[PDB]
Amino acid sequence: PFQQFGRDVSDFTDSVRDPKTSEILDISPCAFGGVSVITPGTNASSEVA
Amino acid sequence: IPTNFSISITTEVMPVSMAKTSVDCNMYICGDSTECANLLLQYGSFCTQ
Repeated sequence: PFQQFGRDVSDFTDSVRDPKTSEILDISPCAFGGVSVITPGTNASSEVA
Repeated sequence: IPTNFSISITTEVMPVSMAKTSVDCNMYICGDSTECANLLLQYGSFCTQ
């Protein structure tokens, strides 16, 4: 009841009560990463995934 | 000269693989500041190498 926001083990904001009402949760981390390109070979074809 | 045998079974543990870690420097470096990327791109391929 006295805790508004809460961090994680990595010291990052994870969730916080809605400051207005409804006493609900909050954001979650978005999607990211390293996009890779798969090519069977330019000598054979030109496909890409 | 020995007269009797003793069949024994020993164990041996050897690692062959480790944790396949992948750290994205887009989120580690310049977490959420949009102006931080302008200075991060000034360095070069430190996020690629």
